[PDB]
Amino acid sequence: ELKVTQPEKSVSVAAGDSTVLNCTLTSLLPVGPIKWYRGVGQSRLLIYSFTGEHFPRVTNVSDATKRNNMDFSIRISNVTPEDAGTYYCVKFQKGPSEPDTEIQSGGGTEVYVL
Repeated sequence: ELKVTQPEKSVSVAAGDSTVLNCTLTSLLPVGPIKWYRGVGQSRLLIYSFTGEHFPRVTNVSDATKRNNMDFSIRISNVTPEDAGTYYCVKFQKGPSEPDTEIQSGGGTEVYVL
């Protein structure tokens, strides 16, 4: 079962402090990007992309850098008031052609800047 897990909570951070937003997956299949968004709607802002392999042209290449291969956490350094909002870690399938197709999402983590 593919699930994307983010902590269910609110982190409150002073402007200028940093925070890490956690996201883990139960599977790396099917292949495709994990992208982070802030906010709501079709114009949700893209924040960070774990793009990964050039699939399906390549099907056998993976990231060899992680402490844990199911982790997709991001660090927001020196948070600003503009960074307040709910962040979503979203899993896509990289199909034959673009755009990528969303298939799963975490439930969101709120950042409140004090």
